[PDB]
Parts: sequence; C-alpha cells; structure tokens
Amino acid sequence: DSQDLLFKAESLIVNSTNRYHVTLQIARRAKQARYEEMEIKPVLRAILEMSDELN
Amino acid sequence: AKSAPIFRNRVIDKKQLKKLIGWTFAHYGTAKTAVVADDLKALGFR
Amino acid sequence: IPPDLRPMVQLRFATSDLNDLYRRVINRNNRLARLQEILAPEIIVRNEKRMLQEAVDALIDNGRRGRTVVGANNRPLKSLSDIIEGKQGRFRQNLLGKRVDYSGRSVIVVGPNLKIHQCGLP
Repeated sequence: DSQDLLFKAESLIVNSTNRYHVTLQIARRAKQARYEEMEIKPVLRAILEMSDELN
Repeated sequence: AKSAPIFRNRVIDKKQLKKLIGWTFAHYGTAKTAVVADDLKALGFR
Repeated sequence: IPPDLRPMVQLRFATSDLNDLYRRVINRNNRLARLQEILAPEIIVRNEKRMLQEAVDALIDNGRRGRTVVGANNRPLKSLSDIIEGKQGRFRQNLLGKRVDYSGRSVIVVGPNLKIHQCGLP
C-alpha cells in the first residue's frame, strides 16, 4: 500500500546518513530495474527491493 | 518506537496538539507522525 | 544581432525596435560616407558624425547620454541594454525563471478524506 511505501521510504532515509545519496541510489536502482524489465513502477520496486535488502 | 504514550487526562488546545505532534516525531519517526496527524484531523472533524 | 533575435513576424508586420535602431545607424553611416565622398562642408560632415555617434549610442543603450528615441507612439525604443536588465530583462525573465511544460493551474478546494501525502487532481 501507499502507507507501506511511505514507511519503507522513511526506513531507507535513516541508516543512510545522506538523504541525497540514498535518493541517487534509489534513482539508479529504479533505472536499472526498468531497463532490465522492458526486455508496478520502477521507483516503487526499487524502494521495495532496497527495504527488503536492509534486513 | 518502544515509547508508550502518556494518557493525557486534560483539555487539548492547539498547544497540546502541537506538543503531541512534536513528541510523536521525536520518538516514532515522520510517517507515524503523519499517521497521527491524519487520525487527529479525522477525530477533530468528526 | 542575428535576425531571429530581432524577429520581424507577420500577424500586419510586428518588428523589434532593434531593426529601427540598426536602420538609423546604417542610414547615418551611408550618408556620412556620401558626404565624405563629395567633400561636403566641414560642419555638415561633423554634424553627420555626431548623428552617427548618437545613433550608435541609442542602439547600445537608449537614453543613457542624450534624448530618448521614441517610437511610433511616444514610448522609448528597447535597445540592447534594455534587454538584459531589469525585472523584465533576460536574466530574471528567461534565465533565472522560465515558463515550463507539463504544468497546470486550478482553484483549490479542501479534500478532508485525503491523506497528507495525496492530492485530488481533476
């Protein structure tokens, strides 16, 4: 849900120590995602993946 | 998290609401503060 | 200046004031050349040189030194300096702030059932 994405976003903003750097990482990840998927929306999947990787 | 809320047994003006929002942000984060603000908005409107 | 930066479009023809300023400069320069070719009286040549100086002045910055060159209506002509200065100048109207695509504008009403991260778009 939207709320879930909002909690995951907040979760990634913390433990990163740089909101800009983690926004750049999310952008890059989502770009790669859509690129290797054209072969859900990229930024959303990127945030889901990065949250699930933070264990 | 882990910070249990205090039972505010008093009248709630704007100052009390602002204090509660600040406490929620300080202890719980920015998305639980958003949720609390939405819930308080719904309750007040009702 | 390149002609597309002083466009002469057809609606009638709408012309930039730079065309008139350049025409004044060219007319006075050609007349000065003719006067220098026929060995005109010195006062006439000197007056033409003064006119050329004033025309170039009005082109670079209208009204800085002498009188202000008005147009068909009694308004100052926009010279080269007037383009890059002021709140309507190039820097503040086109470089530091622009009209952008993919934009809209509408009246706002209150959506009480929305969430803080949501908006109602028509």
